[PDB]
Amino acid sequence: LKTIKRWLEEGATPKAAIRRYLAQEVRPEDLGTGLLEALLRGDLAGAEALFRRGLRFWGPEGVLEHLLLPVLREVGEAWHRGEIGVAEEHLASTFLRARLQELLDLAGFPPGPPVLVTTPPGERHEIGAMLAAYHLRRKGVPALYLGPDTPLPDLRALARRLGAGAVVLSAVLSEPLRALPDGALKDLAPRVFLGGQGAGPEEARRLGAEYMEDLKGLAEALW
Amino acid sequence: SGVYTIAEVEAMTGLSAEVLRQWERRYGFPKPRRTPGGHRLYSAEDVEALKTIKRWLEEGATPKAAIRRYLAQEVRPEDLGTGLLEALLRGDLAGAEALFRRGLRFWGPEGVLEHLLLPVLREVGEAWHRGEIGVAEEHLASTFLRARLQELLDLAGFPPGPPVLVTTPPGERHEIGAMLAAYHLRRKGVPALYLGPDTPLPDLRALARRLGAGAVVLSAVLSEPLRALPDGALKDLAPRVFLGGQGAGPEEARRLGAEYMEDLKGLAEALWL
Amino acid sequence: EDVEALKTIKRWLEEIRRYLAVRPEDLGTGLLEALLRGDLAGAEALFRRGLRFWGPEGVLEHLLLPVLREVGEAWHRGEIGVAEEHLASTFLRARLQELLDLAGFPPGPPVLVTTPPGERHEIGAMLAAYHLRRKGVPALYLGPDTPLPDLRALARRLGAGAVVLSAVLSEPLRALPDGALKDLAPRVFLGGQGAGPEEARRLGAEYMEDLKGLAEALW
Amino acid sequence: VEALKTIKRWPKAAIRRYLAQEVRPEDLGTGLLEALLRGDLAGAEALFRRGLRFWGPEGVLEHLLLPVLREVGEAWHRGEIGVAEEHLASTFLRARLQELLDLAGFPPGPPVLVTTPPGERHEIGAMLAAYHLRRKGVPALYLGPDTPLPDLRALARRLGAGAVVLSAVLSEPLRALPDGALKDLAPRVFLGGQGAGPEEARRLGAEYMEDLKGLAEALWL
Ligand code: B12
Ligand code: B12
Ligand code: B12
Ligand code: B12
Ligand SMILES: C[C@H]1O[C@@H](n2cnc3c(N)ncnc32)[C@H](O)[C@@H]1O
Ligand SMILES: C[C@H]1O[C@@H](n2cnc3c(N)ncnc32)[C@H](O)[C@@H]1O
Ligand SMILES: C[C@H]1O[C@@H](n2cnc3c(N)ncnc32)[C@H](O)[C@@H]1O
Ligand SMILES: C[C@H]1O[C@@H](n2cnc3c(N)ncnc32)[C@H](O)[C@@H]1O
Repeated sequence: LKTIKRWLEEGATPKAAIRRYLAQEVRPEDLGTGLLEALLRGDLAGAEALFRRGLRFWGPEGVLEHLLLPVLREVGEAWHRGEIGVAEEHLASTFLRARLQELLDLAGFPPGPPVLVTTPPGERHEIGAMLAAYHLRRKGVPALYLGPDTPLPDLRALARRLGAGAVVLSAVLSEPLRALPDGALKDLAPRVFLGGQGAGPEEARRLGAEYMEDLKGLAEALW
Repeated sequence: SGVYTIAEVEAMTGLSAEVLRQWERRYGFPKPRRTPGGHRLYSAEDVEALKTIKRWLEEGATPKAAIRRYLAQEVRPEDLGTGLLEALLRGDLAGAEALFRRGLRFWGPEGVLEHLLLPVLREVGEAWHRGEIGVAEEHLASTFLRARLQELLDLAGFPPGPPVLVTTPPGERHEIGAMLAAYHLRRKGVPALYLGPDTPLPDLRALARRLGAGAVVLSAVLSEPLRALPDGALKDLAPRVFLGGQGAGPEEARRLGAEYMEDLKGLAEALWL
Repeated sequence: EDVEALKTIKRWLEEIRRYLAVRPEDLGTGLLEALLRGDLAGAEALFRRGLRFWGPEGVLEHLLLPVLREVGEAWHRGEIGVAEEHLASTFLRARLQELLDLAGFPPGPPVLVTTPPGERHEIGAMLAAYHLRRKGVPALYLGPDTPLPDLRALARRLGAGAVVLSAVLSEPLRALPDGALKDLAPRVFLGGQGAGPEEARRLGAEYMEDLKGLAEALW
Repeated sequence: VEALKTIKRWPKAAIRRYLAQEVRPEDLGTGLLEALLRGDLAGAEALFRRGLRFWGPEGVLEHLLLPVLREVGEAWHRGEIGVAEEHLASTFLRARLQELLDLAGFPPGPPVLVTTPPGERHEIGAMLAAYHLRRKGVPALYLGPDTPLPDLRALARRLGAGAVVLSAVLSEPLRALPDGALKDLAPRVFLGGQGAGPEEARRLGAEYMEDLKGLAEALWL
């Protein structure tokens, strides 16, 4: 309303002033909060609209790192502090996953020997794996995202049968990795990659997988 | 079923006899039958085909390409289910999507669910249980089909007004039945807010209060998570509480204090009125 | 169709929010009608709606292409002016550029995509680039109207494995000397409404009928 | 110290992340161009995003997009780079501007048709104008370049467009137009760009606008 008065003082007409203020889009720095606030009140439309802005503004990889991830992290912290309930997190996570799934389907899927992407048994956090899949696809790697929580014998069978060149695992929790016997990941695929918040160099060496710090290097390692 | 002479076809289609003769020789179409009278006769489906082909030519297609297109054999609707299953099982996302696209085009949104998405999901479960396929295979199929359902979900409207929370009982990780419920409700103009699976009842009641949710819908694929709940556990989740799914039943729903719904079609009528 | 709307609401009543919350067969028309009245908002929504139903490639074949042809025909018939077509083309081109940017761009020796000199229809080239991108080929779309000496230089310097040309008009191809496309790149691909096998053989490029075969061709 | 204070504000992984966060703004221009010229779309995209995050939407245009374009022009003119190279850079940079354009709002109400005079194929300045208008709440309809004046005049009539804006990068297409050719395109007709000038605009019966900042104000009031 202060801005509107400012525009009126500049010689603008009230009709023009009101229309301009309403037609005003949300500042990029505010996209994170806006997207979070939109989800918490069940405004899926506004949320989808806001994510789309960030996509155009930051780009595909950019909006994940600058919007999708920060919102999820804040959702996690708010829950741990007890500031939001589980249903709220569910709402945001399910949504943000749908967006990531769209981006994934829009990326190319090259032919040739696939790279199986998933999370270790007991890991139900799947978005980190989708990030891995998406970055690989964006770089021309036929990343086949299976979904999360795949038994090692079943994972090994698929990689053999499809002749997969590699397997990539995302560990958000460290407990499922620690619950695995030594060398559990060794013969999953010709190359085995382990990364994620719950992963580290020492634990990967124990399980017989190659540790990857960031997603950028994951692509270079494969190509 | 020959009914027209090449002279007659030239008059109807506007294509010269030389051209029609040439395309037959060069591309194998059209093929008029030869009568005992010796005349070579084109069918009514040859004329309409050539009218269509000619339109494609005017749009810039080459005769070879147009004819190849008209003739091109697509996958039969009855084989779409099998084809989609086989496509997923070899890690052919491209083929799998093309097949789902075709089925969606052929059956429509609700149609493709009953004729393709649901049958394939059911079959994947049976295949795993018989040891025919592994968990990784099933994971792949479910993730794919969930993405398709999410598209349809997003393609349906999201009406304003007090939402209807859709989720699964605590301990239930099968979410497609819930997405499916949300989808049917959106198609009928009801703002179904799908939360994802496995939601604690207190948190569920809290959100329903805060958003002023008019109703809550639960999908129970397994019966064990329902059995783990005390009598009347679902009573005060929302002003109205709905329970459905293979793991749900009228008796069990009555015990938990929820309204039981057999089919998704009837779920809409309960909410819409 | 505001009157027909009130009729539909009454039918449900005999048994408003439902009515406010589009059939796929009508997406083509709706998208065109929106553009023709300058409703970019409505247009963008309908394309995205079309996108989610047909998929990336599908919405191009079932929505982008039919609309453009109708725009082209309407222009010829005198139904619409050049200004209308301009609006529609710019919009649809923007959508394809989005899809193009949204698909991956793999590393390794690029494939240069453009049109022959004098060819200013660029969307077909974007279509070719896009299909290659979707199948994991590093398609570098340059834009239209690239002089052959310049195109050849870029391909040499970047070590491009191939060059792809889209010809919508056949005249700019005819204006080229025999074998003009021979030494552009290790492989040279020619396709489009204005291209044909004979003209391609003459210019020394490999003729490609459909975009599907173009991806297969590079492997 | 101010750098070190910022670095502290931003354990093993953190040091690599915090330190590699800084990048000289002045070097963004060259880096973006070099990225394009070797066909590195990934790097080019990354560099543009970095600059877009640093300077903002309006900022990245003046400090990155426009300077690069001009340099591409200079590089070609000196024989340094080929036409194919320039083509590549422009298409990329157009995509970015097109993104920024659609990112800005499209307000309701009578549109403003934006294009170039017939024979003008440089279109970025025209997009730029559409961008600047939209950001100030004016419903700028960008048509694309090279629009016949009668057709332009017809569309403006049908949509009840309040104004027409023309971007002239070359002066020849303006010189090729008859007196008063731009007079009745729309209730208001605006001509600007490196190929435009006050006297020439005056001849064609259009209002001359020096810069894009003032173009919005003319319409906003
Ligand atoms: C959504 C969510 C859930 C959802 C999952 C939804 C789904 N289907 O994915 C549900 C509700 C199922 C859930 C459950 C639980 N979760 Co939870 N959840 C989250 C939340 C909010 C976001 C999850 C997410 O995907 N975020 C995005 C993640 C993946 O990003 P990121 O790890 O930073 O990833 C980066 C890098 O690691 C890289 N990366 C990822 N994968 C890979 C792979 C490779 C190869 C490479 C190179 C890099 C790489 O990509 C990113 C680049 O920046 C997080 C909060 C948080 N801090 O992340 C909590 C969080 C992870 N969850 C947590 C907890 C406690 C749980 C539960 C135990 C809760 C409970 N008591 O039931 C269960 C565990 C179930 C299980 N076994 O998985 C804690 C973990 C605490 C800990 N000790 O580590 C968190 C941190 C919340 C908190 N603040 O306390 N959760
Ligand atoms: C995919 C899948 C999974 C995925 C889930 C993916 C996901 N995120 O949703 C994963 C891998 C996680 C999984 C795990 C498990 N699953 Co499972 N899974 C399936 C599968 C193949 C389909 C799941 C699905 O959503 N299908 C769609 C279903 C719901 O369709 P439908 O039955 O025809 O349902 C209709 C109606 O019920 C209606 N409906 C559903 N919800 C609602 C709600 C309302 C209100 C209304 C009105 C109607 C309605 O919708 C349909 C309309 O026609 C099913 C097989 C099957 N037939 O369902 C097995 C199945 C359900 N799972 C099974 C099992 C055994 C398990 C596991 C215990 C396996 C294990 N040992 O680890 C775990 C349990 C996890 C848990 N805690 O919940 C068994 C169930 C055994 C039983 N009869 O008790 C099945 C039947 C497989 C089998 N044949 O053995 N599973
Ligand atoms: C938009 C448009 C323009 C815009 C272009 C904007 C832009 N930046 O692209 C502008 C305004 C520049 C324009 C100008 C002209 N155009 Co015009 N234009 C059109 C329009 C409406 C659509 C063009 C389009 O994008 N089509 C979509 C493309 C993708 O279709 P397609 O080429 O058939 O592509 C398919 C296949 O060929 C394949 N393909 C394409 N490239 C490749 C490459 C490979 C390797 C492979 C395998 C396959 C492949 O991809 C598609 C798959 O379905 C068409 C109408 C129409 N019917 O196409 C007229 C049309 C093409 N134009 C036409 C004309 C006459 C002109 C002008 C001469 C008008 C004039 N007098 O100035 C000028 C010529 C400019 C020049 N010198 O090149 C005529 C051409 C007729 C002819 N051949 O003589 C058409 C058909 C209009 C009409 N008469 O109805 N045009
Ligand atoms: C990219 C490009 C092209 C591309 C255009 C792609 C496209 N789709 O738009 C193509 C390949 C088509 C091209 C062709 C040609 N071009 Co050229 N091109 C350029 C380049 C590198 C950038 C053009 C651009 O978009 N600039 C960005 C604009 C925004 O910058 P600006 O003009 O300074 O604009 C500012 C102000 O004027 C204001 N402004 C602009 N519009 C408006 C409107 C209003 C109302 C207002 C208030 C303000 C305003 O906005 C900006 C604010 O800073 C320039 C280099 C340069 N120095 O500009 C050469 C340049 C413009 N081109 C040039 C030439 C020679 C040509 C060709 C003749 C080459 C040829 N032989 O074919 C043709 C002409 C085609 C035609 N009929 O128009 C010369 C012009 C020389 C001259 N004689 O004046 C330049 C200057 C290059 C050079 N240094 O030699 N070109
Ligand atoms: C990591 C995420 O796990 C979710 N979370 C915590 N407890 C439960 C539960 N009982 N059921 C389901 N999800 C739960 C929270 O929403 C948190 O954000
Ligand atoms: C019902 C579905 O449960 C999946 N399933 C079976 N065992 C496991 C497991 N250990 N972890 C995750 N999913 C499993 C199978 O893929 C089956 O299809
Ligand atoms: C192929 C498209 O080219 C456009 N078109 C036709 N004539 C001209 C011209 N003189 N200048 C610019 N564009 C033109 C029309 O809008 C047609 O649909
Ligand atoms: C102003 C811009 O025009 C481009 N340019 C110069 N000559 C041609 C041509 N024959 N065809 C296409 N573009 C050309 C150059 O790439 C220059 O940068």
